[PDB]
Amino acid sequence: MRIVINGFGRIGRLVLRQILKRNSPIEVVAINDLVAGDLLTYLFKYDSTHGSFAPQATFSDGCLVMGRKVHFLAEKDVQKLPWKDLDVDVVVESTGLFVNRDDVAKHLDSGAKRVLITAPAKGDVPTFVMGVNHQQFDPADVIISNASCTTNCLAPLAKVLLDNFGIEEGLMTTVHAATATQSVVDGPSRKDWRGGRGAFQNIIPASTGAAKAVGLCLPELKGKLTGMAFRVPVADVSVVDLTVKLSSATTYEAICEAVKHAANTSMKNIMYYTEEAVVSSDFIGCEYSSVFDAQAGVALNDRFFKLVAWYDNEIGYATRIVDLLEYVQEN
Amino acid sequence: MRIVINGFGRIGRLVLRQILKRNSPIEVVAINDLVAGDLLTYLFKYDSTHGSFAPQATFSDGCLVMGERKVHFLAEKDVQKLPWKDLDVDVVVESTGLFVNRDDVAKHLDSGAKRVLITAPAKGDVPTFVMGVNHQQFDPADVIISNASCTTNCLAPLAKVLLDNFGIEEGLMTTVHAATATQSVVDGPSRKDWRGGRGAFQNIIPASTGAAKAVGLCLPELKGKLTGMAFRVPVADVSVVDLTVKLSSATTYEAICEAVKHAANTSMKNIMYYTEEAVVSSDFIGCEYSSVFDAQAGVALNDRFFKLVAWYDNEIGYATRIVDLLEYVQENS
Amino acid sequence: MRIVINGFGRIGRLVLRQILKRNSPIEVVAINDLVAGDLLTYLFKYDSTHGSFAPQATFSDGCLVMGERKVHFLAEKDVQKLPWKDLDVDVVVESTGLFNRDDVAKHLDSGAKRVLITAPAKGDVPTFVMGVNHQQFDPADVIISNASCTTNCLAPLAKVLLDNFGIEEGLMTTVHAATATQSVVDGPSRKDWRGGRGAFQNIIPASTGAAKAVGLCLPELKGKLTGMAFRVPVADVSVVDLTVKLSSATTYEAICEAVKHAANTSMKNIMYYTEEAVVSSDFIGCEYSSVFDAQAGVALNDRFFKLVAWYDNEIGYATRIVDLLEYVQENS
Amino acid sequence: MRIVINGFGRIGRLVLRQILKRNSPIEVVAINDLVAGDLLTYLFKYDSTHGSFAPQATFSDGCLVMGERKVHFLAEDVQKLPWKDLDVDVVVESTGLFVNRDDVAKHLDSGAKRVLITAPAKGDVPTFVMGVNHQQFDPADVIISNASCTTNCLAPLAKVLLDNFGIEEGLMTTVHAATATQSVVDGPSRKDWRGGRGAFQNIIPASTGAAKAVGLCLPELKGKLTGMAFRVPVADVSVVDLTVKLSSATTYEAICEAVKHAANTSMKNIMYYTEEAVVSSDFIGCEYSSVFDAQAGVALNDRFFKLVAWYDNEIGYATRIVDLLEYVQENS
Ligand SMILES: NC(=O)c1ccc[n+]([C@@H]2O[C@H](COP(=O)([O-])OP(=O)(O)OC[C@H]3O[C@@H](n4cnc5c(N)ncnc54)[C@H](O)[C@@H]3O)[C@@H](O)[C@H]2O)c1
Ligand SMILES: NC(=O)c1ccc[n+]([C@@H]2O[C@H](COP(=O)([O-])OP(=O)(O)OC[C@H]3O[C@@H](n4cnc5c(N)ncnc54)[C@H](O)[C@@H]3O)[C@@H](O)[C@H]2O)c1
Ligand SMILES: NC(=O)c1ccc[n+]([C@@H]2O[C@H](COP(=O)([O-])OP(=O)(O)OC[C@H]3O[C@@H](n4cnc5c(N)ncnc54)[C@H](O)[C@@H]3O)[C@@H](O)[C@H]2O)c1
Repeated sequence: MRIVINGFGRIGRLVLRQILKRNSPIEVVAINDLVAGDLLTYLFKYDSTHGSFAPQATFSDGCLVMGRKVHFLAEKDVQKLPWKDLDVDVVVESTGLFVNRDDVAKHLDSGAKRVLITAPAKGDVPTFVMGVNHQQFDPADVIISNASCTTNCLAPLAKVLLDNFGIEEGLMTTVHAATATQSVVDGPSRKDWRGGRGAFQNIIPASTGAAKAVGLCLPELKGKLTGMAFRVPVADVSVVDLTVKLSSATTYEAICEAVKHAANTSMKNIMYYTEEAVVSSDFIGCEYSSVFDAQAGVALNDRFFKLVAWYDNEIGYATRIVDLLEYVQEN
Repeated sequence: MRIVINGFGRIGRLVLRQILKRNSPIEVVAINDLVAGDLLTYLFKYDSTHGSFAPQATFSDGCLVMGERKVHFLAEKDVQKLPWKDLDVDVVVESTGLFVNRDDVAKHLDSGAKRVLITAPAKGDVPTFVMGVNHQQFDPADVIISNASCTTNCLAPLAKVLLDNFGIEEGLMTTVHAATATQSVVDGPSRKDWRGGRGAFQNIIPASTGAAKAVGLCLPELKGKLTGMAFRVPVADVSVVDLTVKLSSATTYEAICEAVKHAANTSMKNIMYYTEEAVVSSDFIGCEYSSVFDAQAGVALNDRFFKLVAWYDNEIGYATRIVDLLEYVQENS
Repeated sequence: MRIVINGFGRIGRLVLRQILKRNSPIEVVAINDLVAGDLLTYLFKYDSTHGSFAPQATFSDGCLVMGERKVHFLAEKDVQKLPWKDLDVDVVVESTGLFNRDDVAKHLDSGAKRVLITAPAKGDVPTFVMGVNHQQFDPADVIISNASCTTNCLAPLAKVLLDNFGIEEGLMTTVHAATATQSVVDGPSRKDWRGGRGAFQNIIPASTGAAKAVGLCLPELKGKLTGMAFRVPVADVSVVDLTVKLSSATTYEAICEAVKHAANTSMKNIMYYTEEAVVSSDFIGCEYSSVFDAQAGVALNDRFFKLVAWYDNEIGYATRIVDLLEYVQENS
Repeated sequence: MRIVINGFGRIGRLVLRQILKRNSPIEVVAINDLVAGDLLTYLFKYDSTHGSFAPQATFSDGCLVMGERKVHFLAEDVQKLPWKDLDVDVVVESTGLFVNRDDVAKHLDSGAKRVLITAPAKGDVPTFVMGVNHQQFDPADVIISNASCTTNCLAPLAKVLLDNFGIEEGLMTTVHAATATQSVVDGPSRKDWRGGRGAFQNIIPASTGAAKAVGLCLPELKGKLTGMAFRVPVADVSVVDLTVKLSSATTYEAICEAVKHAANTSMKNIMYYTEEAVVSSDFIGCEYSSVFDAQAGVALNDRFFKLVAWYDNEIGYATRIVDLLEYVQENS
């Protein structure tokens, strides 16, 4: 399977890393970004959050060399990308700028067979969450979205609850790590004023569509969930706090058993169940979409619960991108 | 009224700061801590969070000298050895964080204090008060009282406004809370909450809180109707309450905003504040309100299920409430 | 004096703040930035580091409105379309961090009387530091530089040392607060790879010209100083660590006395002298260029010393910008 | 060799981690600390800085059980520690409380053969730095010190410089990660007022004796070095900034070549040499004592240089403790 990575940021680089951390047919043929390949190679090899990687990797003549040679490109506009000539099966669209189906289809015009957007999409782009609705994928879907890190944490938990107890209504908060859209010192962020305030000085409220996005993958939950976020000063790992009213009376123990059973069966490699006294740093490098924290949750009564689920918003999501690439593509 | 401050920490020092900032008639006779007065004076004058204060203050002859105020320093870890009889102490501000059971705190009364105000939730038959919510329930017979927690002081005024206007069926609260002195700079042991010892500025840290049940203490109509939890995160001050509430009456988000705004203009004056600005935690450093409703941050699922957001400076807002409660006790005992 | 502010970032906003905190005869007539005025007004009023300011300020009628002060917001990217002629602009405060004298002269082409660059300049730009060489300013200098925060901290101390003891050689480190050029998580920084690594996860080495730049305002020190920086996870306040070999034998105590006397006299309101157990947060809002930390320094012998001087790299520098503006207004 | 760990903090736990990581013949027979063993086991298995370790490890019957390793947990006053019953060859003294020789000798009174203090000591305690002077260890040395993290970073660099060029004088700064002596919010620290100010809000000046301890390990350098520290808001990894006046003229490149050569030969596994654009987080888990940062340093002239060397003050130091224990095991 021949892929390119457009946008070599946190997600693009860690997608490459996670590809290298498994046995996979994926062939990464090119990387496109706005800076030179020697700097991109440096950022791939040295990671403040996830530590060093690929010590033998080198840059030479615009190629990332690992044994594997990946072309580096630095071409601002899609019409100029050589996807036909590179025989590209999938573009990993990870710049964070192209979420419109019109902007992203220009990857297909320049010769790519499929595009995977590493973010919520604008418009009705088919959106998949592994372990929740990925079996709805149709080969005719030439532009697809892997949703957000937060939706990938919430949707599996919501599915377990829907399948065992029913959901009447839910309101989610994610206490979320700082991300590249934020600023080191107070600065302007036109489309999110709060998001420009100093990222490590502040708890910063943010809007999020991740809870509503669960209705895209679990149609029964459309209109039944919404939420918000607080951005906080950690560099990685986030947590979903789901306040949910269930459709039937249950106990906290029954919820734990339902989640533990799903993690052992239908949610294997997607959800994990823990009773340990965990904190955010314990999930750095965690590849699960959703880690249910049994000790942290609380029950008000037999229908009203507050549940806690962790996610490495960088590595868990990058791993899911790779899982979706392997699932959708042929050969 | 003659008070002493036992434990000259974040809360003890900022209680003194707020006493001085309103030129209060309270007499701070003595300060007790585990270290000498020169170091304590240094900490009172220089504050990483709230800036320098009282530049003319000096440590002199074992006292803190600030104008006409001269406060004796003590360094006696044992409550049974404190000279409260000899100092004619009306109220001990108990802010060490070590004495939480009512019988531990009563030791101050054995050593000669007339009354104790614990700057924290207490266990046992301790009345717990929140200014603007139930403080007029104070009785001169209450010789040991609690000002609850910072979080309870943020949630209870909001909970009262909702109860009075719409009714509350059930509520589940989270507080995203600043790191505090119970935490550690690097991974270390915390006997009562293992997670709480993990490096404070490396982690989002789940924690238990009793603030939701305590609202049921201040507002008996809400007994059994609220619970919640906390996440400690890497900021040095200011915290936020995230209240997911099912109301008894159908309403709109805008009507909730108007109810809070009206309360902040009337029955909750100086306790709750209402904003529509694009605020972040640092905007509340030095904020003296108990609860600042963040109108733009909240979300509505439907006409009865809402997520409401309220900020609090867990240091300065709470310290200001301590001074408010002290002056109230002074006027009603 | 009629000024405009080009670039409303940390420096631009805090220069406006300091002008207003000292209710100065400088008249601020316009702000140019490529962000809308409602957001810029928000950032001016709410500051994570320095607290809220000007609560009565509003964005209204395309202006920043504060009492009788009304400031036009502009969003003009080409320096020739700037209406400095019609606005009768005496000084452009150039604080974008993007503008090499050839580019900056175009402000005068569009009608401004003089330009003040809030950073080190390349080319034939006079460089001034208040309290060290700001009297070299000549009305014929239509483009001038206020140097860097770090140069404004090091040069006053260096002048006191040169005048009392002489300097043979010095090597400086500044342990510097994070700045807007840095990144929240690992990202690319073309001319400074380390500078793109997560700002609050790392101690980050950086190059600095501040020490060599001290030779501009103190020619006696040309070739005698260099240095480097470590960027660390604080949002503001930085500290100079100067290892210096002096030209005569002295004691640490005598160095403290030279600095204290200068802070009481020729360096008044420029340098400050403390013996308190200070830490960086104690200088948030500090307006001095350089605060000598008497307790922190060490002496190896009678000629070789390590001296420590603090500076609020935001507020101290902004205050020096305002001071230089007022000096330029009184002698122009 | 049978050892116990007194004080199961950052150093104590990571010493145990490094023993297990290299499947070492050292036998850890007991751990003493002031908290229960299930909490200590949790802290050993989950580490915010260095990640999880020993997933199969468990607390059982008052012991830490890891395979065949069964480590007694104690929670005890040095007077009643059961070193006689445990047949203890070495106490790893890692509490940070016992630094003077007579306090530490109470370990020998309670039955231990030898004590290794994981800190600079007070009194006639021989101090060793692996790769610098550890072969001076004598079996008669029943109380020894491994110096500090900082000394283990500075001394190898200083030895390379001394052997190749000579050192006339040096002033060192370490920009140091926050440690367990510091506080989350402003609190009292009797022996260091600045050290109690909020650790992640501040750059915090601190005293250090590491430069003078290098004179202990390299007597040729006694009196020629001193220095200071800044504590800054990172949870691990520190850097030495050494301003040095060498006795012979050289070039920066020749310094780089001398260090690179030492790292390949006499300092193998002690010093590392890099030319990469590194930042502090790149050294989390680094086991070397001193990592020379070739790109970061600067030269004023052919005798006066600023050299930069990194160290994981937790893991590098812990690894050196294990190295010294194995050396003592082979020479006692
Ligand atoms: N970081 C997370 O936790 C996370 C989680 C889930 C989803 N995502 C999504 O992944 C996407 C990328 O996020 P990120 O965290 O990697 O951000 P990032 O800023 O780290 O990465 C973006 C990269 O793309 C490059 N780029 C920008 N414009 C470009 C262009 N025109 N052409 C090519 N390259 C360009 C940037 O220089 C940068 O290297 C976003 O859409 C984000 O919403 C991120
Ligand atoms: N920080 C907040 O946000 C906050 C808010 C509300 C309530 N409180 C509560 O107030 C109390 C104090 O909290 P803090 O944050 O100020 O803690 P702190 O650690 O800052 O202050 C405690 C002080 O007590 C001193 N002390 C300890 N043992 C002592 C003893 N035996 N005798 C005398 N002094 C002693 C310590 O040296 C320290 O100065 C706790 O009960 C805490 O729960 C704190
Ligand atoms: N952290 C570093 O970077 C570093 C580096 C080199 C050397 N050191 C030195 O190593 C020593 C330990 O430092 P640390 O960082 O591990 O500190 P720490 O605080 O993390 O560890 C000390 C441990 O000892 C325990 N303890 C306290 N009093 C005790 C007693 N009387 N009996 C038994 N156990 C007791 C504490 O509960 C704690 O777990 C200190 O001398 C320190 O200077 C630290």
